[PDB]
Amino acid sequence: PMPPSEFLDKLMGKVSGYDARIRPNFKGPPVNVTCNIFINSFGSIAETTMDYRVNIFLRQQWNDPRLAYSEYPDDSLDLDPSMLDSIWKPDLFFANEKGANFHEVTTDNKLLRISKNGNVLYSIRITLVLACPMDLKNFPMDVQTCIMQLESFGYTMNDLIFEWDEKGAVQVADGLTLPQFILKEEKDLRYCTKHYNTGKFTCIEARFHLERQMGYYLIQMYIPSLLIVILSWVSFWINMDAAPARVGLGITTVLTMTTQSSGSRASLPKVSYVKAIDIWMAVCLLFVFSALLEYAAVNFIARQHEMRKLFISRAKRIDTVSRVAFPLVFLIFNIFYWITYKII
Amino acid sequence: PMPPSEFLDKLMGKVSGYDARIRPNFKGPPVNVTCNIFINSFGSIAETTMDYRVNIFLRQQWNDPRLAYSEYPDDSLDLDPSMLDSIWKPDLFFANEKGANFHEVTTDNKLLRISKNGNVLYSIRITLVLACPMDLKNFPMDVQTCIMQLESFGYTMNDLIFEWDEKGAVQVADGLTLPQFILKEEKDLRYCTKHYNTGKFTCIEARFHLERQMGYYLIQMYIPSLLIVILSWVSFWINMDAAPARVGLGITTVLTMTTQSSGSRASLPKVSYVKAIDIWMAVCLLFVFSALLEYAAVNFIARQHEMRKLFISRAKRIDTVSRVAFPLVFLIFNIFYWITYKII
Amino acid sequence: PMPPSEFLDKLMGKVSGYDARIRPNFKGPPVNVTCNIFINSFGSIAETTMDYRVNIFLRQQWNDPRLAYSEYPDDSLDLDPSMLDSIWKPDLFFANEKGANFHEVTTDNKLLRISKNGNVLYSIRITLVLACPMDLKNFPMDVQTCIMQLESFGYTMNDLIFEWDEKGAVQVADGLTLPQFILKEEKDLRYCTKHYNTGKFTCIEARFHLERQMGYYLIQMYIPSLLIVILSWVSFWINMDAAPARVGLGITTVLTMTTQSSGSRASLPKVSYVKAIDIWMAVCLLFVFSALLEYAAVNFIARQHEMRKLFISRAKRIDTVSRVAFPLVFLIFNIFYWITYKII
Amino acid sequence: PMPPSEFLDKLMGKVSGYDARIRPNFKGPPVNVTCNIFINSFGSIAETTMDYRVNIFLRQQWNDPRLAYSEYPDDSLDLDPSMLDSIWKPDLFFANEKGANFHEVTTDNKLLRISKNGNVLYSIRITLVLACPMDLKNFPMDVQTCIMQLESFGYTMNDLIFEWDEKGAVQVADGLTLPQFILKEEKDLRYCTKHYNTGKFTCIEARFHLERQMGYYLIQMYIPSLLIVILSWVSFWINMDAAPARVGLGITTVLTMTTQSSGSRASLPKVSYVKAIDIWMAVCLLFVFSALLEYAAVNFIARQHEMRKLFISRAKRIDTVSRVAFPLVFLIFNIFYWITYKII
Amino acid sequence: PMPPSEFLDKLMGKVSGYDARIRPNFKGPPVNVTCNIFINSFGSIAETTMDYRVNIFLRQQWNDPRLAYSEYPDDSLDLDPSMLDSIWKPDLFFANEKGANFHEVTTDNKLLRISKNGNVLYSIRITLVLACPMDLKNFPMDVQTCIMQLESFGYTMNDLIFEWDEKGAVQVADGLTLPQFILKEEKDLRYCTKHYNTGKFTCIEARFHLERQMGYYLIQMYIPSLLIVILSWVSFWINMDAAPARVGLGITTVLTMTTQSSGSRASLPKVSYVKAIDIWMAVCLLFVFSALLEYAAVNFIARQHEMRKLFISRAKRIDTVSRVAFPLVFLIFNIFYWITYKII
Ligand SMILES: *[C@@H]1O[C@H](CO)[C@@H](O[C@@H]2O[C@H](CO)[C@@H](O)[C@H](O)[C@H]2NC(C)=O)[C@H](O)[C@H]1NC(C)=O
Ligand SMILES: *[C@@H]1O[C@H](CO)[C@@H](O[C@@H]2O[C@H](CO)[C@@H](O)[C@H](O)[C@H]2NC(C)=O)[C@H](O)[C@H]1NC(C)=O
Ligand SMILES: *[C@@H]1O[C@H](CO)[C@@H](O[C@@H]2O[C@H](CO)[C@@H](O)[C@H](O)[C@H]2NC(C)=O)[C@H](O)[C@H]1NC(C)=O
Ligand SMILES: *[C@@H]1O[C@H](CO)[C@@H](O[C@@H]2O[C@H](CO)[C@@H](O)[C@H](O)[C@H]2NC(C)=O)[C@H](O)[C@H]1NC(C)=O
Ligand SMILES: *[C@@H]1O[C@H](CO)[C@@H](O[C@@H]2O[C@H](CO)[C@@H](O)[C@H](O)[C@H]2NC(C)=O)[C@H](O)[C@H]1NC(C)=O
Repeated sequence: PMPPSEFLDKLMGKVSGYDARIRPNFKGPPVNVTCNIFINSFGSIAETTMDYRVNIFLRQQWNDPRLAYSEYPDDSLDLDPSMLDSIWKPDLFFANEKGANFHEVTTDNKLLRISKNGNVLYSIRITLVLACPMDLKNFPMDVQTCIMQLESFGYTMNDLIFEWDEKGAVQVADGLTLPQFILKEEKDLRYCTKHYNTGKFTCIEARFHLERQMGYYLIQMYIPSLLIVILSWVSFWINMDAAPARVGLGITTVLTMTTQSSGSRASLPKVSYVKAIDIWMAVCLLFVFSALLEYAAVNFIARQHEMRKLFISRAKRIDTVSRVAFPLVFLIFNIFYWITYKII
Repeated sequence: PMPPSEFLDKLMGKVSGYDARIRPNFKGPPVNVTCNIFINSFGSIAETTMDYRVNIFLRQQWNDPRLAYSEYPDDSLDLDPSMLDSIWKPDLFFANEKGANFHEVTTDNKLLRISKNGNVLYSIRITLVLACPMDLKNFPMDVQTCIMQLESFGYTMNDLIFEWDEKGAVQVADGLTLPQFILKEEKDLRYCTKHYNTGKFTCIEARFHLERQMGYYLIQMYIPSLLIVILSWVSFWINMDAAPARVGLGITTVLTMTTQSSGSRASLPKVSYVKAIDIWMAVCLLFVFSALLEYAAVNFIARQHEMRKLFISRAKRIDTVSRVAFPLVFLIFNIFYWITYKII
Repeated sequence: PMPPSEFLDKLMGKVSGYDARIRPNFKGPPVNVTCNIFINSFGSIAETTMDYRVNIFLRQQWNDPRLAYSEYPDDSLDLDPSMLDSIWKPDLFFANEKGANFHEVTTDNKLLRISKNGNVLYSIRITLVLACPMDLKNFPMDVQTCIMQLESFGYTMNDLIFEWDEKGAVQVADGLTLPQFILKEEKDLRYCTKHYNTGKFTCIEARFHLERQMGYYLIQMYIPSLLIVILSWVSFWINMDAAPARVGLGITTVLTMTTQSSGSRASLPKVSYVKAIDIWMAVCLLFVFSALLEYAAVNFIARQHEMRKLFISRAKRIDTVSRVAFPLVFLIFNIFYWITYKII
Repeated sequence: PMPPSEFLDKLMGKVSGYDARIRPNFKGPPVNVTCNIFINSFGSIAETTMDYRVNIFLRQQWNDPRLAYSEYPDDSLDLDPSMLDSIWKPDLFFANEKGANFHEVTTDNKLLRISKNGNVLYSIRITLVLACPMDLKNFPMDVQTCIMQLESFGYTMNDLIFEWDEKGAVQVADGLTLPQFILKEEKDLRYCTKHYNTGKFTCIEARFHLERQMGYYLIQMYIPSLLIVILSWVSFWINMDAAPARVGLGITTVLTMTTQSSGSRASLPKVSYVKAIDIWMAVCLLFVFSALLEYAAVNFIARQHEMRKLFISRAKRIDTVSRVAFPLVFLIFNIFYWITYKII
Repeated sequence: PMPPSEFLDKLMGKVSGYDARIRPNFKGPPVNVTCNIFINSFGSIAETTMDYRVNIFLRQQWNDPRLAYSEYPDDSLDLDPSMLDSIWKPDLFFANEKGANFHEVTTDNKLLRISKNGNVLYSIRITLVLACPMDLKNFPMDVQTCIMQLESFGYTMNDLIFEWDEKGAVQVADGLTLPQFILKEEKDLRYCTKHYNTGKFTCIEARFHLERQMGYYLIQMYIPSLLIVILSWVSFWINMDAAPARVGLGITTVLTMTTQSSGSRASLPKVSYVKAIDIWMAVCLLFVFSALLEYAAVNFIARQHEMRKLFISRAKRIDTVSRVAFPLVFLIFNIFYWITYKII
């Protein structure tokens, strides 16, 4: 028999009246395209830009009854990617593209095969830089949901309908891990049907849940800010007459916490609302700012001028309380802080 | 009947004399193109570069009387995006492009449909990086107006006229929020008709008002600069004989305010005029620079050599005034500062 | 009559012998192309990279006597930008391109029209990233001259000659302002004719003068460096017996000036020669380095061991002179500094 | 005889029935493509992005029995790179591309030659930016394995099989050195055969082992952090009555180690787990944080109020122990640290 | 006579049997291509990336005896750049490309002319980003040699041979200066013939010597590090009883030298070996680290407890020696340092 590249020329030629500009089942029911993706790579989730780069295999399946054959004996005909400009393909796009491209190295990374009953599989490799909004109300303790949605650009709902297939609509590669996040196994698959002044267009989307990793932000921000608070607590065990010792400790710790807070938001969007790392670096700034205000009460009362042995005993009393009080208030703040951002 | 891709070949072929290089109503009245956009994405408003990236759907509508049909029974004919190089389309462009591109993934994201009376809708997806000048005279308290304008490149006013449509000339997507800005709902739609030595060309434009968000700049700059001013005020409650205590406080606060002011303009254009954050960081620098000049008056008068008990009582007098004076002057500055940048 | 797109096919076809590979007036006098540009955008003048991005309209006018018509009644024929590959156009390029591109969004932004006597106007929109050398001998006080030059790549001087037109050879858009510079209205238009081993080629160029803005560099560098010098002057009003007060002031100011000088050259090319901001940050470093060397003369003479009451009166004498001397030397330096970089 | 470009037209023409859309040995055994690469350049191994750029020559060899010739006398026919779109080539791609491109300057950098028995060599130049996961559990002491894998996109295992050749499957250029790494000479060549819902596809891969260089991280991080620990040890040789001397040393060293640790992770991914440089900068932070806690035990016991001469002799005892103890504990930590990250 | 674009069609047509896929002198001696470049721009020499961007005119000359003409009277025929796909051109490429592109603005910047004896000149404009390894053993005092090499991709040595022409093989533009380097006038022109498993291929290369500029690195690094060493020398002129004065000077200078050394390698590759700026910043760190170890010997001996007047006179002796010793050791280090990196 004649080879499949020549048999498939007679199935697309001027004979038999095939036209690549006309959808299947024309002037009839709409075209039911069923889709699933395969995430090869994932990551580079920039939070200033609020986008993320992904690398997928987009598989599409529809039924073209004009491509049904019975003369050729075998069961599938792979169409060459040079000849893909000659059959009908759906005009899928991404409603949050922000730039995308094809992979064309050593061959156009495209694939198409046609069954005997006209079922057409069409798999392509796409790199996307998808946009997603970042809710950062509790920034190291959040679950970021970044989505991707697949619309039709030119065919309306009465012509072309997208669906996810019921057999694994999103697969993920095996060794796909992320440096800052983890990807939860449940993926929300729902509809996102759009309405414009043109018509109404089909849309399907898939949610991805990205829980962060606590372990990085503990090392850089939570633990060193917790040591500077303890570094202000050793002022109370220093003699009151050593005036540049207790002041010189209180000067430096209250201005390194300003440095630790200025570097806390170096790689973030400039959001207006206050986030959970900002309510840590402000309360921890409040303890080291009050550790120098304690000595301003010591140095004012102990300099009052028996009137001498009274106020020195009173300024001794404010130091015996503050050695017990300030680690007790910082301890009950950590109880109210970490429980609040674990219950949420 | 014959399918619409073959009917529309007879409407564009050598028969009937259609030519894609000739405007409609040729040697007659000009072509009235009516336009509206649909902002999908918005943002990445860089202020050093003074540009902003947007992602729109550009819809254009005109009337080509050579495309009026009556034989084919239905009411609209979608032209395939491979065959868009064969009818007349307006040569719209953006007068402040700074780079732009099309979206061509899985299909050229283009759309065209023709009514029975020759009305041609033409919608395309464009990514723009539009230039806009930044007026930063009151930088955290400003309303930035960045525009976009749509000109004709080759047809003059007596051939082609752009208009906004009266039914929603700029729509914005539903969940379109910005991290640093808010987009006001009123959009100024006016004309921008250009005059060159070639001819005069049509132009329409749309203003977008971007009020900022106060909440970010309070956390990073206004509040920590306000604490260092209070950190210089606790010098007055420290004994005068503790010379490295009052000097060592005044040294450090006056040089961290130089650090807080150098980081205040890290992500800005290098504008010449003074802005509202620069008149904050200079007056707040003036208080901490005068808090060390106060002790230079203390340490000079208290070292004069009853002549002993006189000048110590005089140097005590300058400290009792300055504990009341300096928070009173900083309080009446905040009244004159925030009212001035709220009335404007 | 037949429409202009069909009339102009007969003027470019195989009939009448038109050939797009042959210059006008062939085997005769050279082709006189007259040019002018129109600067839409200007800026992003990077000084590390030593380049600047511009966005122009390049208009070219020449006379092709093979395009003279008299049958068609009207006076200009706009050629469609799809058909621009069929007439002769000059091979202009930029001798300092460093990358450039066309604008092709919604139409190739090109324009061509032909008069009855064969005059051909040809306007295109180009984005350029032009290279220019930066003379930075007096860096905030300089006038940077960055040019652009327009050569012929394949035709020599005996075939093709470029000229500027005498009627406004460089226009600038109305609202074109720069954040760091101002553009002077006089533009030097001169010839730049090149000689190679191939032949000699035509060239025209245009100089642009970019005077800077003083106001930015005063706020970030000149004023805060001037306050740290005054911050070292308050050491002389502090008692000599307060040894960590006068030393602790002199330590910190001499090492923040090293920080202010290291940040003074953060966004600059690594030029070898010394510039006017470097001779400011070195003399201002010399005052704060001598303010601690003054106390090293105080603390050595006042510790000599009537021999006691003599050297204390001598160390008092070196402080009464230096309270008058050091602001007097810094005042006469500012006279010699700002006059030198105003006369130049 | 006729020249080889005309002889090879008769071997690819409509005569003899050659078709570039049909694999060799069709309806028979699969195609055995044998491959080897040649690494020209290597490097720019970004660790935040977790990728690396490489520049290779990809050679492929297969046997097409339809290209066997015997009339033409010579032994190889170089096909011109303009005519490479007319014979069958394998659809190899890289499963971890992350962007790639061809080299097309002065000629498409492609090469193909055909032997008399139909052996087809096909060498091309490709630039790849390959993705690889970074295991950073022991960050300056690790061996990073970054791979590259070569799959088939459209042909399954029963049609096309990739193999490495047994004669030097990966060559490396002679002067190919790396700034941060060394490339080990043994390269693991194994199979990576993929299974999808489409079919099963061939895959071969090559592992590259990149041992780092110790010498950079010693200079920037290990040695200066080791000097600040010694800088805290000289507190014990300073008198106890010099209260701003021993405190003022302990303040500054414990907050420069926070600076040295914040800069230790400036160019890294934000991994959660703790790495070997993080357990250095935390133990070295523990010594300088305990060097100030030692004086808090000195300044509390020496201020107790023979009761005077007792506790001063006891506070002398805690200083004689700590001059021997703290360099002894830091010495036995370096034994347990460097042996642990040398045995692994 | 017929015009040259039509005469040259008969010299490339199906008549006369010209074929653009066959080299000149086929089945004969190899093709002797002679080459020379013309450097327009040079620079952006990134040292982290270890590459440099250049902009050249690549001229190639060979002899095609099939292009010899005698009927047409004139002496050169310029081929239009649209018709360059129809004659034979060498497949030159760059063995260290790392990305390159053509210049195609307003015309493809290409040029070809044919003499009567068949000599073909072919000049094109190319932008290259060429890779070169950086030897940084003596980093501010080095001569960097970065090369560029021009190979053949498809023709072996028995088919095509590259040569430099003997008349100025590398010209440089007149005003071509560099911000960080100077380009020496002698350029080493040698052969680089490659051997692969395919065949042996021709190669020619050109070395460029880039001596740096000393003047930048003196201002930022050598001079401010030399002032901090002098800033530690003024400790010896301060009284021994002023304990926070001599310690507080020694604390700050030894930790700003760590800052000056951390910023010394901010824009460098992470090389393992020690370089000449690293042996400066380590010896200068050794002087300021020993200036605080000197007072640790003072404060231990002067606190020993005639036994009182003995050790104070001994601690006075260690200060009289160190005022002479430490500037004498730093002076003889500068003799051994600058002579060593001037003799090399
Ligand atoms: C595409 O999918 C939908 C859902 O299966 C089909 O639409 C329905 O099909 C059934 C039976 O054919 C009808 O009873 C319904 O009236 C149809 N409409 C709705 C809204 O449910 C449709 O037939 C499918 N089209 C093709 C070509 O397969
Ligand atoms: C395009 O729009 C303008 C405005 O509607 C039209 O120009 C005017 O049309 C009316 C009636 O046709 C005339 O009375 C005016 O003299 C026209 N000119 C001006 C300046 O107002 C124009 O007719 C429209 N052209 C088309 C093809 O619709
Ligand atoms: C192009 O411009 C130049 C200058 O106008 C012309 O060259 C001169 O033309 C005049 C009169 O035609 C002659 O007297 C001169 O001898 C010409 N040469 C020089 C060097 O001055 C030239 O004619 C113009 N060519 C065209 C086609 O317009
Ligand atoms: C491609 O490679 C494989 C391995 O050499 C070949 O497959 C085997 O070939 C031998 C002999 O031809 C048979 O005994 C085996 O049954 C084959 N299959 C397996 C799984 O081992 C194959 O013949 C080669 N094909 C070509 C065209 O060379
Ligand atoms: C290309 O260049 C080389 C060197 O000039 C030529 O090769 C030699 O040419 C001379 C005389 O023609 C012979 O004596 C030698 O035997 C040749 N080979 C060698 C290795 O020296 C060659 O002829 C030139 N080819 C062309 C077409 O000009």
